[PDB]
Amino acid sequence: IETPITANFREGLNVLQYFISTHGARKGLADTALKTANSGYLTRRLVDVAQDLVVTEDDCGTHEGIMMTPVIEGGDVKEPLRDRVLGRVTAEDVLKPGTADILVPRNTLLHEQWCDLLEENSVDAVKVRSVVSCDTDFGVCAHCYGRDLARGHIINKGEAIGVIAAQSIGEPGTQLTMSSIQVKNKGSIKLSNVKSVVNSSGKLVITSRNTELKLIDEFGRTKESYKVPYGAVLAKGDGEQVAGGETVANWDPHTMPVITEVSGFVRFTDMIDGQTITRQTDELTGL
Amino acid sequence: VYSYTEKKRIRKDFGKRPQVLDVPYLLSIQLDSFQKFIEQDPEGQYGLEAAFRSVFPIQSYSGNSELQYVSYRLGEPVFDVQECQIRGVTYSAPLRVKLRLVIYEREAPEGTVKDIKEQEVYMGEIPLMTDNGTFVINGTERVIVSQLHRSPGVFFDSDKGKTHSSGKVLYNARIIPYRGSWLDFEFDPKDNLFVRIDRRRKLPATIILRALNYTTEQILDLFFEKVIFEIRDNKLQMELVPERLRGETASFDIEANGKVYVEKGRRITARHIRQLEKDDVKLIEVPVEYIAGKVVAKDYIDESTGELICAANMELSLDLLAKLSQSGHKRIETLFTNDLDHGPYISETLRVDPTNDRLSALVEIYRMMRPGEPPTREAAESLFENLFFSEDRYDLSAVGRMKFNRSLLREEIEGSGILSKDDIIDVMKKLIDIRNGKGEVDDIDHLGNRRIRSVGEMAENQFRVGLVRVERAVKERLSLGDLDTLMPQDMINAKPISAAVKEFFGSSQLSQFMDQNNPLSEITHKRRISALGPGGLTRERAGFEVRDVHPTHYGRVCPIETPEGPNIGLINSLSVYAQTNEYGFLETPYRKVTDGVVTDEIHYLSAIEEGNYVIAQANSNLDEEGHFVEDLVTCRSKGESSLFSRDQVDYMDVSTQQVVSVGASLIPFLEHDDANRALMGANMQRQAVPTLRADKPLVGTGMERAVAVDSGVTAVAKRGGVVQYVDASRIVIKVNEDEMYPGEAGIDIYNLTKYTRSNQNTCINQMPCVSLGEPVERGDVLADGPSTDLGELALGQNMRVAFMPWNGYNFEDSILVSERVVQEDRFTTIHIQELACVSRDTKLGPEEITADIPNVGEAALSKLDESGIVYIGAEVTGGDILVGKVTPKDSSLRVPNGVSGTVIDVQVFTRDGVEKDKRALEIEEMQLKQAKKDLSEELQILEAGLFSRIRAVLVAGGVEAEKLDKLPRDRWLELGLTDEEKQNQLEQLAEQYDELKHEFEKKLEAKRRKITQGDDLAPGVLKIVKVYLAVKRRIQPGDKMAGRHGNKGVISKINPIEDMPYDENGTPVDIVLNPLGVPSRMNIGQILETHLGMAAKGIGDKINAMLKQQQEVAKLREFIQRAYDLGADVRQKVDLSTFSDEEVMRLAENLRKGMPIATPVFDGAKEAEIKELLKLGDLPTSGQIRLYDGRTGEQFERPVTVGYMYMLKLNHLVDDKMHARSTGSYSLVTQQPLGGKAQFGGQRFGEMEVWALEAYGAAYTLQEMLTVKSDDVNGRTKMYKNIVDGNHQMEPGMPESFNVLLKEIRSLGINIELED
Amino acid sequence: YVNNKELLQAIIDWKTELANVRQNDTIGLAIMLIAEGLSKRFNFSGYTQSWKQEMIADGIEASIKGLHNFDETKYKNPHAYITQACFNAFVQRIKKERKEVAKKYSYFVHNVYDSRDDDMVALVDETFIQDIYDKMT
Amino acid sequence: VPLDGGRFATSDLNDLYRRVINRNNRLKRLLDLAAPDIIVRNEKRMLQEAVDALLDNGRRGRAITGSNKRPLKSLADMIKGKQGRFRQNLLGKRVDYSGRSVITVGPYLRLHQCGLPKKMALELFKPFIYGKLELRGLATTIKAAKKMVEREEAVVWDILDEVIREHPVLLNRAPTLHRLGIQAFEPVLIEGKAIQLHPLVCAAYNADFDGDQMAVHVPLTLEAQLEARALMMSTNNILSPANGEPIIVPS
DNA sequence: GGCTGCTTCAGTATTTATACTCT
DNA sequence: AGAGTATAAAGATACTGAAGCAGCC
Ligand SMILES: [Mg+2]
Ligand SMILES: [Zn+2]
Repeated sequence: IETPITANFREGLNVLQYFISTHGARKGLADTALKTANSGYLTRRLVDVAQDLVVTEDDCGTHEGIMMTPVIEGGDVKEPLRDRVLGRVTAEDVLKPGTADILVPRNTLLHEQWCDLLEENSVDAVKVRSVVSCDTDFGVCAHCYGRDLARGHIINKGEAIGVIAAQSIGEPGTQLTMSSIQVKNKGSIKLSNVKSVVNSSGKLVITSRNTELKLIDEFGRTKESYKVPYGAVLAKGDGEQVAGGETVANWDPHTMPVITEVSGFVRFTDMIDGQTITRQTDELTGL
Repeated sequence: VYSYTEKKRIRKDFGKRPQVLDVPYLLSIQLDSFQKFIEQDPEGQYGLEAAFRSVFPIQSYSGNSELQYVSYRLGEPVFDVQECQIRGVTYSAPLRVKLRLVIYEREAPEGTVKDIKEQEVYMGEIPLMTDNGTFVINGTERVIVSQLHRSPGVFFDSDKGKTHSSGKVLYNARIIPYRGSWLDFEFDPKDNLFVRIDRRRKLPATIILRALNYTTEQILDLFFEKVIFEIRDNKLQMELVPERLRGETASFDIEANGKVYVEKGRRITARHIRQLEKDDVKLIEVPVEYIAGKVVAKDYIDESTGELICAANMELSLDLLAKLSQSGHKRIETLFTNDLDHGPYISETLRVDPTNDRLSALVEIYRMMRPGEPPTREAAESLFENLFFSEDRYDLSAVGRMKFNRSLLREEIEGSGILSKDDIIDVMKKLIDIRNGKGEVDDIDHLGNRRIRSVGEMAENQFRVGLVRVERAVKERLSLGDLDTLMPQDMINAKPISAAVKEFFGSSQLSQFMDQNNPLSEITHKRRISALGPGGLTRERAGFEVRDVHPTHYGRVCPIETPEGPNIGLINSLSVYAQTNEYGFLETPYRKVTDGVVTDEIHYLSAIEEGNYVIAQANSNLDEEGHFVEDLVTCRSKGESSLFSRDQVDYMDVSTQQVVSVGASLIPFLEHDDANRALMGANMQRQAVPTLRADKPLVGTGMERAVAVDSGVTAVAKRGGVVQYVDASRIVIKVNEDEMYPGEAGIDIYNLTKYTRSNQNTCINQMPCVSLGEPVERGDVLADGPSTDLGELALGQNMRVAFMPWNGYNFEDSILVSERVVQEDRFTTIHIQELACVSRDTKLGPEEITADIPNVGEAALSKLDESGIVYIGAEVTGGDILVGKVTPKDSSLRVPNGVSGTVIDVQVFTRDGVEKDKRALEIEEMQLKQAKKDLSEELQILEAGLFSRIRAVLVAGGVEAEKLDKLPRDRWLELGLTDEEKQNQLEQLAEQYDELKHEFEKKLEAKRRKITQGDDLAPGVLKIVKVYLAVKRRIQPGDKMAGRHGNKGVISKINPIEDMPYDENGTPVDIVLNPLGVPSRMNIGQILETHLGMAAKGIGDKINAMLKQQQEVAKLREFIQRAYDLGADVRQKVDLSTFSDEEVMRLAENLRKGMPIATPVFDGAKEAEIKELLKLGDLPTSGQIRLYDGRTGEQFERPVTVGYMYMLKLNHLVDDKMHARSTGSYSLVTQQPLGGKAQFGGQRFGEMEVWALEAYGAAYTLQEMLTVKSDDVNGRTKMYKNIVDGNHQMEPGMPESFNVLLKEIRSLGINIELED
Repeated sequence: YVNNKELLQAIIDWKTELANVRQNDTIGLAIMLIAEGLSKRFNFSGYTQSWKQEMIADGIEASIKGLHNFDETKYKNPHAYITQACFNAFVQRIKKERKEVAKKYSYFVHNVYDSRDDDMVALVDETFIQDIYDKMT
Repeated sequence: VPLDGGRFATSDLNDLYRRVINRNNRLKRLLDLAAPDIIVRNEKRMLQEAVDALLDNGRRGRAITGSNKRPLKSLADMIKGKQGRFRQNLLGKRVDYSGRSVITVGPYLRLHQCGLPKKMALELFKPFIYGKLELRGLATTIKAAKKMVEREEAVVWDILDEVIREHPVLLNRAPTLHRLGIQAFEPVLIEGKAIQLHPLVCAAYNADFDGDQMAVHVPLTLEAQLEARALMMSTNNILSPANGEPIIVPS
C-alpha cells in the first residue's frame, strides 16, 4: 500500500493501521501452520531414502575427492575455505604457494591447527576426500566421511550417518520461508575462456560467452568473479591492477553485439525485399 | 443519572468521543432467528407456513381425493426448563397441525366434494429455545452455531494461472441453486465451450442449447450479428455500416462514392471511420476472395430444384457463391466476426457437436447421467425436464433469484424458482462478453457473495425433509380408499418427522455442547460464525485464500479473534454491531454525512451498498456542529484508504469499537499491542475458570456490564419494587403498584441456583447482591453468577506484580508467586464430577440396589445407609463403593480411580410402578416441604386486602376496634353487624376467601401430582441413582496463568512471603514476571496497563487511609469529585453534588480497594492523563519505584516497575495432565498398551522418536522399547518376573503386531512366510 | 416399464414347455426389471446399498423359485404376483439383518467386566435402548 | 465387537465376509434351479463385485458405506494409509513404564539431573520397589507389598530414593525434530506434579514454558542403562551433530 | 509410422420406517 | 425352515506423474 503506518507501539495505531497489520499477521500464522505440515512430509521422505547408510570401513582406498574451494558470489566472499574443509580428510598433500613445497601430508584429518596453518599460507583450494566418490560396497568408509561433528575426532565404525544427515537437513525446514563490473577492491585481474579483439576505440572487446573475470588479491587467492557476455569492451587488459569505483567493461544488454573478428567488407547480399528482408527507415534517427 | 445498581460503584471512564448508538442486544442472532421459524404469518414468507405451503396441498392419483393444510399450533411444554434439566428430557413442545382431506365427486373435478373430513393431528415434537438462545436436549444444554456459505445464484469464475501452463486464462460460470443441481459452463484451451452437470463428464454446450428445442439457425440468430451480400453489377456489394471496420485493415480498395477512403494494405483508421460515418456509405465493392472464409448463418434453398444449395453453418467457397447467385438468391447471410471484439466461439462447438436433433441430444444427456441403461425417448425426456424445471427437485430461494437477476444486470428481483431458457441464454452471453473483455469475474471470498444461515433455516430444512417422506407415505395410503373410516389421522404418521428433527438437533456438526465455564465463553459460543459442516469447506481441503481477511470484513467480522491451529479464518467470530440483512448478508451501521454536518440518522449497509460511497473513519474530529474541524479527512472508498476532501464524504462510522468482536473488545490498550499477541489474548480470555471469590477488573474497557447482563448467569429483576425477603438461596420481591396488574397481586420469587455441575465440571452458583429492604428497578442485577461482581464481568484476580528477573525462577516464561496468594485462597476453584448408576434388567432377572452386596468386609459398607446409598456429606477417596448393586449370578458403582471429594448430592429416579426405596421418599417429601412455601407466601400476602375491605366496611355500623384483635383474624364477620347489604358483603367476601383457598389447594395439589408421580424412564431401567462429588483444588507448581494481553506462563515456584521483593514500605509483591518477554513479543499494553493499575490502587489507599481513621463526609465528597473530573474533555461528567450524603459512604466503601477505570479500545487514555492520575495519588510519574531484596535486604539499583495487573487462571490444571503407568490394560487385536488418560494408557513412542533414538548407537533401548515394554507377550511377563527378582535382563522374542500383519496379508492370496 | 401383455405370452409358452427345462431369458430380464424397480419404492430405497443389493438378490431368487406356481387360466396379471414375491423376500431380509444388528448390541450391553473405573452413561445406555427397541417383536 | 472399554467398535470385516458367503451360497442354489443364464450371470457379477470390495474397497468405481456415509475399511486398508499396521503399530507403538507431565525450570539443578514428581516416580518404578521389599523381607506375598506401597508407609520412600540413585530416565518432547529431542537424566524427587528442567537444555528441546508437556520413559535392562548413561546423557551432547557449534549457549 | 501433445486417473499431505398362514 | 404369494409401473483441494489415445509429417 502507498501510505505506511506512521505510528508505533508507544503511540496508538488507529483503526485502519491495526486492520492492515492484522491482515499481515494472520497470513503469517497460516503460513506457519502449513509450513510445519509440508516440512514434516519432506523430512519423512529424507529419512526414508537414506535410512541405511552405516559406516562399515575405515578407508575405502582411493585418491579421489572434490576440489574444495571458498565460494565467492562475485563481490563479497560467501564462505572462507577454512570451514569447507574444517574436519575433513584431505585426498592428496597440499603444496605451499611455493610450488613443490608441501604443507600437510596427503591423508591427514584437518582439525583447527592445520586450518589456521593453511589460512595464513594463503592456500586456495584442496582436493579433499568425499562420500560421493567413496569406494565402498554397502556403506562408506570412515575417512571419506570426515569428523563426527559431535565429537572432535574421526567418526567411529558403525554410526548411522544417513539418519543423522536426514534429520539435520530436515529440522531447520520449519524456519525457511514460502551492466558493468564496478570492482571495489584492489588486486590482479585474470580472464577465463577468452577470445577477443582490440577495438577501433583503443579498447579490447571480448567476444565469447564462456568468458569470466577472476580478481585475485596481491597474494594469489581469488576474491572476486564476474561474468562478461559476448562482446563486452574491457577497459583494461589482463594482469593490470584496478581500484575501487571504476568499471572494467560494459556492453549493450538491450541488443546482441555480433561484431566479426576479422578485417574485410560486407554487403547487402541475400537481403532482398518481399521474400527475405524489409525496407525500413529508422524511426528515431532516419538512416 | 445512573441505575441504582451502578451508584454503588461508578467506573472512571476515559475516552473523549461521544457515542451515538448504544451496543445492541448481544444475542439478537439466535433469538431473532428462532423467532422467524415458529410464527404464524401471512403471505407464506419464512417460518413453517413455507414448508407446509411448499408441500401441501396434496391429492390422490386422480381419485378426486385431496389432503390439504389448514393451520398449525404448538401446544405447551409438559415441563418447565429446570425439570427437563434435572430429569433428563428434552425441553420441547408438541406440534398440532390442523388438516383436512377432501374427496370430490367421482369423475368430476368441477364436481362437488364427495366428503370433507378435517382434524388436528399430533405430528412430531420440536425443541424450543430458552431466553438465552440454547436448547436442552438430554438434560444437557446444546447450541447451534451459525454457518457461512456461498449464496445461491450465478458466479463468473476466472480460474487464472496454472491452466495449461501456456498462460492463457480461462473463464467459467457456475449456476448454483438453493436446492437442485449446479450447472457449469467452461471454456477450453482450444477456446471451445462446454457444459457439465453435477461436476460430471464434459459435453458441448450446443447440446443443452438444442435440448431446449433450438434450431441451428435460431442459435446463430441469437448469438452473432449479420452481414449481408446482395447481387449487384459485380462483386456482390455488401451492405455495411462502417462501425465494424474500426482499426481493421483494408483487405481491398476502401473506396466508394467515386473516391477512395483507405488503400489496401493500410488499416482503416478511426478518423477514417469517422469520415466514412459522416459520409454514410452503405454499399461497397468487395472482391470474391474476401468472402472465402465467411460462414453462412441460415441455409439457402433452391427454387426450381428446391434443394439445399447451401446449409447452415457452412464454410463459404467460390463455386458455392456461384451456385447461390445462380439460383436467383440475391441476399446472402453470414456472421460478422472478429478476434478481439466478437469472438467466434459457438461455431466451432457446433462443428464439434456430435448431435443434430433434439432427440439425440436427450439421449446424449441420459447417457452422460445414467450409464448401463440404453436410451429411451420418454425416459430421457422426463429426466431432462424434471432435472431443471421440476418445482420439486430444483429451487432458488428468493435470495437466489435476487443474486441471479442482479448478476445479469436485470432489474426485476422477483422470479420463479425454476430456470428459463432466456436465463441460460443470458448466462452464456455474459460469459462470452467476459471472454471478450467487457465485464470482470467475481471474487469468491467477498462478503457480497457469502451469507449466514441460522438455526431457524437449518431446522426448517430438516422439517421439509421429514414432510417429504411423510408425504410420499400418505400419498401411497391414499390409493387405498376405505372411506368413512379413514379420518385424517391413520393416513398420517409422525415418526419420521420426529426422527429427523431429533436427529438434527441431538446430533450434527453444527450442534455442540455449550462451552460453559465462563460468562464470556457462552456469549462467544453463540456469536460464532463457522464455515464448516454440511454444504461447506473442510480442514484439509480449504485454501489459503479464504482464510485471509478481506477488505470487506471492516465492520462485519472480527479480524483478530479466530482459533489458532488447523482451522484459522474458518471459525471467525461475528463483530459487535453486525446485524443480518433480510437475505442473510451481514451489514453494519454508518452515519449519514450530509452536506456539512455529521448527523445521527444512521443507516445499515451491506457489502455492496457500501463499496460505492466514501466512508470516513471513526476517529475524525468535528466541532460540536457536525463540520469536520479538518479539511483533508482519511477515508476508505473501495477496498482502499486515502485522503479526501471535506465534501466528497458520504458516511462515517458509529463508534471506534465496531471493528473488533466482543471477545476482544474487553482487552484494554489494544491499540498499543501486536496482532498475534492480541489474538492469543482473546483466545485465552475465553478460557478463564471461575474462581472462589470474584473481584471487579481494576482497569477495564467499560464493556463489562453488557456482557454480564446479556448473558444468563446473572439474575435480573423482571419488574421493579422493593426487596422484601433475601436469603442465601432465594429472593422474594414485593412488586410496585403500577408495575402490578389488577390480578396476580404479585411477588417475584427468584430461586437462585446453587452448586450445579456445569458442562466442564465447574460449579456455578448465583449469590445475592442486595440486602433486606432496599429499592430496585426494572433490570437491576440481584444475584451474581460465577465470575460476576455487582453486575460487571470478572474473570480473574488483579494482583500486585513487579517486572524483573529473579534468580531465574521466571526464566523463559515461568511465573513466580508469593504465599499471600496460596494462603488468601484467591485462585482456588471447585469441581463437580457427576456419577450415575442404573438398575438394568438382563436375563436371570434384573439387578438390585440393596445395601447388601457379597463377599466384602463391613469396613467398606460402613458409609452406606439402609437403602444402599452413601450419606450426603461423606468424604470419599478413590476406590470406594457409593451405590450397591448385585447382578444375577456385584456391580457396585465405585469411585473412579484417582479422584477424591465429598458427596454433596444424590438423585434417585424410579420407573413409576416399581417398589420404592426410602431415600426417594425422603427427597420427595423435602421437595414438597420446599414447594409449598412459595404458594404459602403468596397466599398469606394476598389474604390482606380482603380483610382490609372487612375493616373498611366494619368501620360504619358501630366499629369496635378492641375486639377484632382478640380472636384470630378469620373471625372478622361474627361481630355485631346489622342485617344490611353489609352482611351480604361479608358473606360474599367469605366466599371469595374460600374460593382463593380452593384455587391454592388446586395449585399445590397439581405440584404434588408433578412430584409424587413417577416419570417416564428408559423401559428396562428400574431405578437410576446419581451422585455429585465435589473437590476444591487450589494452586500449585504446574498450573497455567495468563494476562489479558497474550502473556501466558506456567507458575513455577511458590515463594515464602519473607523472600519476595518488598518496597521501602514493607509491602511485598505477589508475582514476579519477566521483562524479556516484552520487547520481542511486542505487547506494550501489558506494561502500560500495569502503570494505570497502580495509579488506580493509589486512589484506593488514598481513601482507605482517609476512611479507616474517621473523617467527615464532605472531605470524601470533595476528594472523590476531584478524582472523577481529572482529565481532558472527557465524556463521563459525574458530579457527587446530587448524591444524598449517605450512599456516598457506600461508594467510598466500594472504592476503598481501588477505583476502577474504563478505557474504550481505540478511544483510550493517553500517557499525559496516566501521569496526571499518578500524581493525584503520590507515586512517581515514572511508574518505577525502588525495591529491596527479601533474602539480603540490599536495594536493587535501576528502579523497577511494580503495579497491578489483572491475572487470570486457565483450566489446564496440572493434575489433569500428570499421568504415569506401570502396567495396565492391553488391547485384543494387537496387544499394545491402550492410549489416553481416561484409560490407564501408556505413552506414544512414535516414528520420530525411533529415528532419534536410532541416531545414537542406542541399539538395545530401541529393542526393549518395542518388544518387551510393549508387545512381546511372553517376554514382558518374564520381564516382570525378572524385575521383581532383582535381575535386570530381557528375553526379546518376536512382536505380536507383526504376526497380525502376517495373518492379515496371508489372508489375501499372498503367500508371505519366513525362511529358516 | 416392461409391457404386461408379452409376459403373459412368455409365461404361457414356458408353462406349456413345462408340460413336456428352463425359463426363457425374456421373463428373467422382466423379473429383474420389476425387482430392481420396486427397489426404488419410497418405503424401501431409504437406508443403505449394503443391504439393498442383498434384498434384491434374495427377492429375485425367491420369485424365480416361486414362478413354478402361477395359475394361467385365471388371474392374468403377473405384475402384482412378482411384486408380491419380491416384497416378501425383501421384508424377510430386512428382518434377518435387523436381528443380526440387535445381536451385536445385546452382546455389547452384557459386558461390564473391563479394566477399571469411570464407565460412561450415554454411549452405554443408548445401545441398550436400540437393543430393546427392535425386541418389541 | 472389540470391546476396548467406552465406545464399542464394529470390526467391520465380519460384515463384508458375510455378504460374500451369502452371495456364494445363493449362487450354488441357482445351480439347483437352472435359472435363466441372465440371472446366473447377474449373480456371478455380484459375486465378483463383492469379493473385490472385500479385498480392496474403493479400487472399483464406488466404495460402499455402512453408515454415516463413511466407506467401510476393507482388508487392504488395514495396511495402507497413516493407520495400517506399518505406520501405526509396527514402527511406532505405545509403551508401558512411561509418564507425562508439564515442565518447569528449577535453576538450582546441575546439568545431569531433572525433577521427577514423587507420585510419578512411585508409579513408574513399582516392580523394582516390590523386588526390594521382598528382598529385605518386609513382606511375604506380592499383595502384601502392594498394600504396603498403597498405604505409602514411611519405609517406601527410603527404598524409592535408593533405587532411583543411578537409574536414568529418558525425557522427550512432542515433535522430535532432531537427535537432541530425547535425552537421558538422573532424577531427583520433587514435591509437586511437574517436571523440573535445567534451563540450558531447553534449547535442544526448543521447549518454552507456556505449558509445554514432556514424556518420561524408564530403561530396564543393564544394557539400556549403560547406553543412556554413556550415550544420551545430557552431559555428552553439547555439539549439535549438524555443525560442530555448541548447543549449550546460555540463552 | 513413429513422434507428439491432451487426457484421464492414481498417488501424496455411532447407526436404518410394515406380512400370512400354516406346518 | 419353508413355502405359497395375484394395485402398485415408484456435488469448492492442490500438486505430481505415467500410461493411453487421436493426430501428423
Ligand atoms: Mg508454548
Ligand atoms: Zn571411502
